[PDB]
Amino acid sequence: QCCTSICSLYQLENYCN
Amino acid sequence: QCCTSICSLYQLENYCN
Amino acid sequence: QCCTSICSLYQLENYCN
Amino acid sequence: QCCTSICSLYQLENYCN
Amino acid sequence: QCCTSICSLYQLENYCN
Amino acid sequence: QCCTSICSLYQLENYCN
Amino acid sequence: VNQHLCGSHLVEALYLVCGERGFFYTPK
Amino acid sequence: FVNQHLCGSHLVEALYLVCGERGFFYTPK
Amino acid sequence: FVNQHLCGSHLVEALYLVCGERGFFYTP
Amino acid sequence: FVNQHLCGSHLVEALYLVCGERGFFYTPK
Amino acid sequence: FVNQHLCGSHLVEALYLVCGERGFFYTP
Amino acid sequence: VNQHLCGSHLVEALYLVCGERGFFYTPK
Ligand SMILES: Oc1cccc(O)c1
Ligand SMILES: Oc1cccc(O)c1
Ligand SMILES: Oc1cccc(O)c1
Ligand SMILES: Oc1cccc(O)c1
Ligand SMILES: Oc1cccc(O)c1
Ligand SMILES: Oc1cccc(O)c1
Ligand SMILES: [Cl-]
Ligand SMILES: [Cl-]
Ligand SMILES: [Zn+2]
Ligand SMILES: [Zn+2]
Repeated sequence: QCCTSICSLYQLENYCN
Repeated sequence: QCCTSICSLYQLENYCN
Repeated sequence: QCCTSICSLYQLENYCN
Repeated sequence: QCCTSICSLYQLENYCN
Repeated sequence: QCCTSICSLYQLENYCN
Repeated sequence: QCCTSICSLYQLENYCN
Repeated sequence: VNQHLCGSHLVEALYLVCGERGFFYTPK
Repeated sequence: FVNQHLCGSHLVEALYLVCGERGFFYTPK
Repeated sequence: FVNQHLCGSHLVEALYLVCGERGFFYTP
Repeated sequence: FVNQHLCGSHLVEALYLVCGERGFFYTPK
Repeated sequence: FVNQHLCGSHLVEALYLVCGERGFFYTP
Repeated sequence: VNQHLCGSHLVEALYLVCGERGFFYTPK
């Protein structure tokens, strides 16, 4: 989860539809 | 329909979960 | 207020002219 | 003005209180 | 150049240091 | 030196090309 | 290129309007 | 800790959305 | 919750960029 | 063609940077 | 130049994200 | 996580301050 630690492009991919 | 006109905050509520 | 305690959009309406 | 002709930051200083 | 046409992640890579 | 204080526009000019 | 640019403003607005509910976004 | 300067930028964006054409009289940091 | 609120604004902008045409599903 | 609504959001961000704590009295779209 | 000016604001935000720690060199 | 978040505001400011000159950005 992306406001505790920073998320990479790859972790961010998981929100995409 | 929102890039080519200012949608009302009422209307944008349609995108909410 | 709002940079110490979170303010909703309804709350921010009280600062509009 | 500024959304038809580009305004520099020096120019925008004229709208500060 | 990225304001005439849109640039992908890959075209954007080229500005990086 | 700018995340942990507001740099002057004078100071930020140091990052310009 | 306004389509790409307008989407970025739309998702911010949605973020603000939807609050804890979140939202679902797609172009087209 | 909240950076008030940075929080202020977001608050002004929120105010712009909320108040539209009539604008806002104060930025409530 | 002010910090989480500011971060989320940043997060939805990144998602918008990362996800391109597929769009995305945001929940806090 | 310039979207004035969207341009306005950028102008308010610029004004926030330029005017700092004293704020701005008008958004010159 | 107003449109190119608005697009560039968006562009530097994307570059910031794409480039991560490497940073970037921006020219209009 | 403020470091990541503050960088995004810094690059916008730099974009605005530097104008046609551009700028050079790195973290650290
Ligand atoms: O974890 C995060 C939060 C916000 C933006 C981002 O790129 C990553
Ligand atoms: O219809 C819209 C589009 C983009 C931003 C906004 O606040 C409203
Ligand atoms: O309390 C706040 C602070 C910043 C932006 C916002 O929408 C609300
Ligand atoms: O003329 C303009 C319009 C929008 C933002 C800005 O910095 C200048
Ligand atoms: O060509 C562009 C311009 C601005 C943002 C972006 O992601 C791509
Ligand atoms: O020193 C800074 C940092 C971030 C934004 C800004 O306008 C100034
Ligand atoms: Cl725009
Ligand atoms: Cl922030
Ligand atoms: Zn824009
Ligand atoms: Zn921020």
